[PDB]
Amino acid sequence: NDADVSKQIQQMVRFIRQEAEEKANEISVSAEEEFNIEKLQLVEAEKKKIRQEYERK
Amino acid sequence: QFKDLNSEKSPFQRTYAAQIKKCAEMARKLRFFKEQMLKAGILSDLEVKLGDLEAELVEINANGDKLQRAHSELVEYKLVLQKA
Amino acid sequence: GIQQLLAAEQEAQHIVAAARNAKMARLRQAKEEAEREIAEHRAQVER
Amino acid sequence: SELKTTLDAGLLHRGNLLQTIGDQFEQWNLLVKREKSIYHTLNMLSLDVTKKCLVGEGWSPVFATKQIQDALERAAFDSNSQVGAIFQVLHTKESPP
Amino acid sequence: MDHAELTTEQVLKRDIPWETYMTTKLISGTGLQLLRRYDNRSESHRAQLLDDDGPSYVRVFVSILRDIYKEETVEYVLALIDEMLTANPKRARLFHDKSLASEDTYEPFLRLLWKGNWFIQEKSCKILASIVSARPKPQDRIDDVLKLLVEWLCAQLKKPSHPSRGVPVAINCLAALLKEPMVRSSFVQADGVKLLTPLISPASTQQSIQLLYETCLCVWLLSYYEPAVEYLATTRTLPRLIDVVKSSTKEKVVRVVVLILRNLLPKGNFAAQMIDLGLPQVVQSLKAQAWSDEDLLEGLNQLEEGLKDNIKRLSSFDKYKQEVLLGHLDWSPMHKDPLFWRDNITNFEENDFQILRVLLTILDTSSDPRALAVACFDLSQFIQYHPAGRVIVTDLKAKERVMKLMNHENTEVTKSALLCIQRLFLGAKY
Repeated sequence: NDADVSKQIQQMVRFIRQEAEEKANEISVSAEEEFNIEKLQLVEAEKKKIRQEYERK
Repeated sequence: QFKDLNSEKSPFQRTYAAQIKKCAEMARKLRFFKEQMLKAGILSDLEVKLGDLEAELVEINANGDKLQRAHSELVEYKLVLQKA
Repeated sequence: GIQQLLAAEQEAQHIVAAARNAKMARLRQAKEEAEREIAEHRAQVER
Repeated sequence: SELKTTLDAGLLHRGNLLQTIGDQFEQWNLLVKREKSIYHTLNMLSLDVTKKCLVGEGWSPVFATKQIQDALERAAFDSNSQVGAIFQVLHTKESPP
Repeated sequence: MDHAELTTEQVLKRDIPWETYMTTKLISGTGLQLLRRYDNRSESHRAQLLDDDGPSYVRVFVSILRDIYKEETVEYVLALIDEMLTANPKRARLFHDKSLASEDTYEPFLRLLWKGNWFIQEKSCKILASIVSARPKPQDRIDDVLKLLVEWLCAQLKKPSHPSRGVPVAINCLAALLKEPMVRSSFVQADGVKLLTPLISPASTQQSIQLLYETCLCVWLLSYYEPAVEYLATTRTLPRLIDVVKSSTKEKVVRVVVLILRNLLPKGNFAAQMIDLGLPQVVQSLKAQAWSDEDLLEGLNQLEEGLKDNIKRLSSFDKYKQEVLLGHLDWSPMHKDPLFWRDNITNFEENDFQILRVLLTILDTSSDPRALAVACFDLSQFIQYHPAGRVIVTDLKAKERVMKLMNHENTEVTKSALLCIQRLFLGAKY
């Protein structure tokens, strides 16, 4: 123990912070951006349809 | 020295026995190359390079043997035609 | 000792699950947000 | 004659390269020995998912165990990871040879 | 992160007396009073009094930044304003006032690009926050401002400060701005991508591993924006990045690189060919060297499957299937190259050239000479591939196909049929 157990606990805490947070935030940000972009494309298609209807009117 | 706890649990793929299988393929390639070198007599990633070199040497030996056989065939034809 | 490592693994799993849930919620919210934005754009076009 | 000359030249070049190939394999003898030993040890070793570090237990001299820290620190510096391996001694009824 | 923490520590370490500078005819006494009452304003922000906390303090901070141009006083001014300028939620009322509109966001641009790296951390954070909302950052407010301000590249080149002091800050700012497609696809960001091409290749240092992760995040941001994708295609070190990912100790970095490659679903012929080289070696090793998240391994397997599908997309069996197998002869890989002809014949001849017999039967009863021409050309290539195979084709309807339209009015069909017959004859006798 002594420095060994302290080093092990520090390694566990470093894992918890770095490994867990990095992948989690990367996935969250990437998925949010992708969903925003895809739904913005869908909204753009809907707006194009609305513009066509307005042109017909 | 550590006991084979994971291997005792399962010899098949154990915990890192997939890496062991890759190393086994590398060792088989190394043994084949060592046997080929012993046939020749030389002083005796990197595994892939050694395997490629051994394959090239085998291909060169096969080509040399085929060319020697072709030379023998042509010598046979020349000798027969000269005798005729 | 090892209990800390087990708690670390559990926390990491919980964080991963939270990230997945946050991704799903972000997509769900983005759908309605873009729908409302398209509605507002249609309204200003009508104006 | 042409085919025999071509075969002889190819064989000579093959042997010239094969000398260096054999020297490389001679080094690769020790290299493959080390690789096979490492693979066998890893198969013997058990990975710990929670700690993310593979667990290795063996019978070691209690006195000589003080010197393993040097190799551990050397490996850690070579790996350069902030993660630090821990070696501990366990008392048990099992009698090590 | 560490870079932002170091910059904030350096900024807050130096204290600047605003009263002395104001008395020195550089600032106003009212400015000194506002700076002294900024502590009470922050306390009221903690006490939920938004009016004194952030409302006038936004204009007060803008005026303080404009007046204190010197980096020495700018350090303390930015340290005080960092609470509002850090993020939209941090000191929300003041942050909401700062980022409420395009004009309000453009107001911080004058404050931005001021002082050294310590204050430049907060400056880049505020620039990203304004740029995060596309409306808050108009092109004149802030893509043009960012492109014309080479202070970003200067903070990136501030090597003596730390290894990643401007680099981590710049990477984080770029990742934040990737939310706005305009900020991500701005030529200012694209210009730095080419400048950072050498940084993509080596990640030997442990700090460089974090730099490699930042580069991977930038790669993901580029994958978000199509113009950024075009710039990356122009940018080099893509095969170097592939090699680095192959030699990746950090499995997270390798997973990020694989994810970026998968996000590069667009063709990008150069990177596609490099991955095809990688797929035989790099993808195979990654499959062998599976590690870290099982989800990452599954994504790597999916990327490998996609790469295998894309491999030989032009030189696929689709042309051969449409030509020989379909029965309406067309462009086939077999006719293109004799090696491909032998490869196709290998599958064709199983039992007395069963597939080749079917093709010959289709070609024999062909009203259209053009399809007959293509079929006869394929038969000629197959016959020339194997001498015994040529005799087998002559035994089959390939001789019948050659006889059909052998010297017809069409020239292509006649030539192809004659070539098939000649190949059969050449294979009949050696």
